[PDB]
Amino acid sequence: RPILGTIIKPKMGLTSAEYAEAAYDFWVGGGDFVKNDEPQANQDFCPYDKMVRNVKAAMDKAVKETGNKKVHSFNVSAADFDTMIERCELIRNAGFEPGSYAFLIDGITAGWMAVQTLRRKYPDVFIHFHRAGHGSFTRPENPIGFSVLVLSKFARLA
Amino acid sequence: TQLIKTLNIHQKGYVNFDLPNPKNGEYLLAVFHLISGGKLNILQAAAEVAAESSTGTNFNVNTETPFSKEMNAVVYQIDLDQNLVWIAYPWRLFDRGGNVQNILTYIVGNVLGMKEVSALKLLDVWFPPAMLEQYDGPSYTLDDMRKYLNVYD
Amino acid sequence: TQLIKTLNIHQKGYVNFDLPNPKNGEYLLAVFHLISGGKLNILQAAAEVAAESSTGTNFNVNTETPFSKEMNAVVYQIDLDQNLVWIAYPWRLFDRGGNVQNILTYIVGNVLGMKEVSALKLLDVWFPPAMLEQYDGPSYTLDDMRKYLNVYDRPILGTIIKPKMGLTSAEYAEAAYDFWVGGGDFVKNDEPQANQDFCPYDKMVRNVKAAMDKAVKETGNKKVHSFNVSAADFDTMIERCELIRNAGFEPGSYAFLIDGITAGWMAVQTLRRKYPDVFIHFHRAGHGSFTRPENPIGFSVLVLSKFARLAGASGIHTGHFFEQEWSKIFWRGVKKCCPIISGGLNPTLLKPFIDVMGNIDFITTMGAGCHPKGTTAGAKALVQACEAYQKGIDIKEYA
Amino acid sequence: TQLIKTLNIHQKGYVNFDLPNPKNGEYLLAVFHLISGGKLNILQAAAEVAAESSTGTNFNVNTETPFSKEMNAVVYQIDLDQNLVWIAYPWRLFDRGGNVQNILTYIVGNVLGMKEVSALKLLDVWFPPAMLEQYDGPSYTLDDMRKYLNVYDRPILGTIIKPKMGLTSAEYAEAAYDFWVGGGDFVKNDEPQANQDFCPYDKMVRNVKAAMDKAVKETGNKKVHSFNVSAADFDTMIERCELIRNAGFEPGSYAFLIDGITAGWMAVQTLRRKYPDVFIHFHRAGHGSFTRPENPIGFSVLVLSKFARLAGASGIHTGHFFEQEWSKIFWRGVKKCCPIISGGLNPTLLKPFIDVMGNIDFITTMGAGCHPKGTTAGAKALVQACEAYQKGIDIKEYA
Ligand SMILES: [Mg+2]
Ligand SMILES: [Mg+2]
Ligand SMILES: [Mg+2]
Repeated sequence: RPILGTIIKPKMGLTSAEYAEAAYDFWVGGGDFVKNDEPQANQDFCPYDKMVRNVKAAMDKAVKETGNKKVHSFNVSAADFDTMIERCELIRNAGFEPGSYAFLIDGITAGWMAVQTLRRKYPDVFIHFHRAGHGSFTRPENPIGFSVLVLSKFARLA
Repeated sequence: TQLIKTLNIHQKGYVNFDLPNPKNGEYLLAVFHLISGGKLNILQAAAEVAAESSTGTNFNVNTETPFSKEMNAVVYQIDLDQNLVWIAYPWRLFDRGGNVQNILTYIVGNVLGMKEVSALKLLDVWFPPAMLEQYDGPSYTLDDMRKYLNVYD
Repeated sequence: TQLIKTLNIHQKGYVNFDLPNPKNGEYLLAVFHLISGGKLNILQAAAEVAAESSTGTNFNVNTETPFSKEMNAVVYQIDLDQNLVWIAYPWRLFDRGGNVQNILTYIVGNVLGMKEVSALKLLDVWFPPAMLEQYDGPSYTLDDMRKYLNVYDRPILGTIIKPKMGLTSAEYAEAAYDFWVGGGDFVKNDEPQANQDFCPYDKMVRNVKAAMDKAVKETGNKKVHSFNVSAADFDTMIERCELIRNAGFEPGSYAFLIDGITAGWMAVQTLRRKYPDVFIHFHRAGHGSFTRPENPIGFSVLVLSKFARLAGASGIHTGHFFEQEWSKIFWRGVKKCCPIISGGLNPTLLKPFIDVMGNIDFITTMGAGCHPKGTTAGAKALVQACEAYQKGIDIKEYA
Repeated sequence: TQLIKTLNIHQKGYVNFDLPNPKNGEYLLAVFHLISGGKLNILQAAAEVAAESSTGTNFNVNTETPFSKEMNAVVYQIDLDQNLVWIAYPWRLFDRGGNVQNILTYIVGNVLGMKEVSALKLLDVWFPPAMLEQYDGPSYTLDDMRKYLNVYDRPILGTIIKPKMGLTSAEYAEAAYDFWVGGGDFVKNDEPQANQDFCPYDKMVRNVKAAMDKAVKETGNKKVHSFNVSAADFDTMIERCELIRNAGFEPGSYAFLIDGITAGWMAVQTLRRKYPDVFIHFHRAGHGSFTRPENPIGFSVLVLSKFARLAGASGIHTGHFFEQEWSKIFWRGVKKCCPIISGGLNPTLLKPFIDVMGNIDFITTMGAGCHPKGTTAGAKALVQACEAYQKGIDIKEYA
């Protein structure tokens, strides 16, 4: 079967505990995959470290109530590469079991360099390429750009 | 007025033409050239763009909180003749530590891929000083290069 | 309405009775008992309090910005008959990193010294979940100490050692052993008990360790001692903490006592963050100035307990206006802060007190309750009363 | 006499009107305003206060020792008409290592919460030289700041920035520069001004450094900024301190502000001992509960200032019963704690205030005094008034 995933609604404005509770609600219902919103980061009302800890607790609880393992996709897109590495290491040292966490990256806005840095620094982690911003290149209304197929091929290459 | 009546409640949560002061310092101001992508009016598509670019609550969800409503981007000005939409983004939405790509992800991210708009061009943004505090800005300038080169005029 | 017309424009900037949702999550809510200090009405003094406790713009200044107006604390509800003022504090005002003393500096700081109020008592506060996200809360709870002690179905039985001070390390440890072997689970240092010359701190720690070990051997039950770690500076507090750890007690057998008022909230937060696995015993010696009903200026015991829980205290001594839920939702919430009862609780009064509280989740450090049959006999009587209450048998029948 | 006959033996152990020499050097002397809380006379309540603040032996306990009796605090003088009680505390009771919070825990701790007193105000204390030995006192003084500023013969000119909060780091730094360039020497962070999200602490420090450098260049005179280093815990406070040091300001240009009441006395002592070369600015936000005259329970402003001096504060905000000399003799003595004046001191009122104080050794942070000709113009007028006072010329003549 396809891997069943969800986004948390509202996208933003939820606290770490509220977001973790929604993730647990989806997970305990049988869903396998929960992703951070593509701009979900160290916001002041949902701090990144608190969000990671609360998501870890919610995933643990969902795993116990289900027996099935669960996967959360953390947005590691940051201002700079140091903050991205810090957030990646914080996810690692939470500490989730390997395979339970995926690194989400905004490949367009954060850039292909961040995608390649994630790929080479964390080959054992699922590199979740979020393409927020691709519309300028890929939208059919835009005569200038490149196709979604080109973007997918270069994401695979990266 | 009538365009407001065309909105549903979730869309109404992202439109406030009576915003007291868009330049109060809490909002990144953004003006878009917006044309809706069929069957939607300009205000409905504007509300969809504001939702997708701030908090994405365009449907009834039991996880909605009043604080998440406080984080909503707001359409506060529209220009029907020029197809212009002004949206106020509470810059508390943006990642701390001066993350610019996060702002770009918010305001020119998934909104560009929405079928709700046939055209969506971010024409200008206005940064309040309180938001500008969070970001570095340039530290080396053309004046520094001029001083190194001893080139002026 | 008329009181609004009385205000000047700068005062008007701190009053908004049409605040759409005070519980929208952007505001810490605070209710004050306010009586103005002459020539001002209640709303004028309320606006002055809101200004002094948020941004202090009560005069025309060319440096005022619209964002600073956004950070204004707002009087949104008043009660003329009861002299009550509700003020909404945008919790963006407060220092980041879970700083509790910063909130106290804002809302019960310079406002207490203002001549504009003859009375100013912070009765209650309300924390939105978004703000509660910023603060640690307790990490070690009474449930953790119950798990260590293997004690349930009865309140944790504690004691103070009499005399409070002037005993040697061996004498104090002997009294602690007497209470422990009598069946008591909890012994606390006196709130000023520290490295005194006649009762050196290291000797007291070692002697308490030996007494606890022998009491555990004689009883089989684990025992808990609460050490006062309040010191001159942070280094001495951390040194005394590490000395307790490296004595070395078994984890769970020692609690860190801190004089949260005199030693300060910073020490409480430092203990919470450096030792999350240790019970943080919040002693409130000195709170009387803030909390005593005879003092019109201060804050209530409820406010102090709420802020102690926010700072991360595992338990606070105990001896309204907001429907406060300590989540964190509109990881799920904030852990409990255990009530600690002090003063003259003999087994005769144990059952009515448990009836009064309505639960068993509290520590009860007896004072003058039983301090000629021996302290061990009194502790045994207390344990027997607790077991009688658990069994549902009456005290007289159980006697 | 008759009140002595009213006492029981345990209460008698805390009363000695025949104390030979209260100033013999063994006792901290404390005078309280005491009113008993019903059914007790002044002497029984005084004995209860002395017991609860020294050794807590008001009942028959088999653990009582003669040495703990030697450690009893003693009521040695009473004033029936004025409801005054003098208590001598053997200062061996106090934690070693210069622990000030321990003394406060003893004498203004649990006694404030006692039901035995309806009013209990610590009016004054007296420190013997032998006790004064144990405590640091200030190490950086207003004279050190005068030497750095090359300012003498006039009070140090200070300001608070209005609005208190809600300004950006650049806006706050610009206001500080506006005051500094106008001749003002001293600018202080607001007492809750910290790492707020809209005014980050590091950015505020850097912008203040730039503004101070610009003001020094434009004036030639050195300038001082007081940074609020009150934080959540030890590590954040010392991190902010080190950030100020490594900005890097020239030594003497920065003072550390600490909210001594809310942040606590251990924070003040830690700042004193970790940064003896830095002016320790003691902000007393929250003191109103202890010190307000409307509050019958607490301690006076004089007691707070004396204990701030003992803890090592360079200066404390300001706005009897003992002949207290701050030596250290019956290195010679304890360094001075500078008074810090706050609130509306325009040049018109400057001369009478200097007459009232009797000396020019104080910082005066103006509030609503001058905050449309400009902050720089107001600071220049204040400096001109100071120079007129130094020259002896009248203000009207100098204008
Ligand atoms: Mg999304
Ligand atoms: Mg006690
Ligand atoms: Mg202030």
